[PDB]
Amino acid sequence: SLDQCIVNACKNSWDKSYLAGTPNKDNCSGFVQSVAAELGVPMPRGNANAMVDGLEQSWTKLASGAEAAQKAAQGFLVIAGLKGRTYGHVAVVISGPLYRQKYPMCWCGSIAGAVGQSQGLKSVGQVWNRTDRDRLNYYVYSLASC
Amino acid sequence: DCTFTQLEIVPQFGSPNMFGGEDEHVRVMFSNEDPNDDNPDAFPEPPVYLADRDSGNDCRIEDGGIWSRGGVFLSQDGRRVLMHEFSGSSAELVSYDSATCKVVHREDISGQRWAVDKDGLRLGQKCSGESVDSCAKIVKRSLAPFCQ
Repeated sequence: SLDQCIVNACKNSWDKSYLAGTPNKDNCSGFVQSVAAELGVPMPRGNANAMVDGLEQSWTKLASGAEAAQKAAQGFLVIAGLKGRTYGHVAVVISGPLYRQKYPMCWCGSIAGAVGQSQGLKSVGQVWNRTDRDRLNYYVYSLASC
Repeated sequence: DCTFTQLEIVPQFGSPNMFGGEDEHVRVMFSNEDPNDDNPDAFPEPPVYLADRDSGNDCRIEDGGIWSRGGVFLSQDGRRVLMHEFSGSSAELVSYDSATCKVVHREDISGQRWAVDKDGLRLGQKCSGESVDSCAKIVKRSLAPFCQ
């Protein structure tokens, strides 16, 4: 598989803790940072909101979840993100079947609980709610990871 | 009777892909639209069905979520349904009128571990695990604003 490198990055980063004492599975930004670390992809610093500002400035914005899954299927690193008033959220888009023919499959940790967490079996549409999943932004890095 | 009791949400036999639960007062139901999970932990797609057993009437909660399957609670008098809803890393606790299905109260809990029991609501920060009791900071918040 072409997107396999990224799947592995996600799997491994699952049990790590990018910030000490905070398990990645409980911290979205941490899990993303770990994935970017393993893949050697430059990643902006700080919490979720900050990371979204970073990607907004320095990364390519894709048009849709579907296009995002295209990039992600090509072995690119694709981050879906949206800011909150305080706690934002970010997730790693992976290749696969779109949910409701719209929302792509993701990996993310979440402080909201096990419910917000995705080991690849949920898409951004099952993580963000009905209103937020339509407001998502998708960022891709200019260079493939495979 | 401002006490809240967790309401287990389970598969309903005869109603394909429905999950729900009930007590003497209220019935609550979700539809599971996840293609690959017959044992989902949450419900992204509305509506949520609320049956008032007293009145015989029922109503729908048409938008919201994502609703946590482990997160539904009934008030003692049956007049309120308290639900945990989350999006991304954010989360909140929302109290609906069981007769009207109207939002009565809403509280942003993002970042905090949480629990609901006989005593009231507990939120906590700086935690080792999802147990609120792993939290180096624990606040007891009153559920009164969700009631009445």
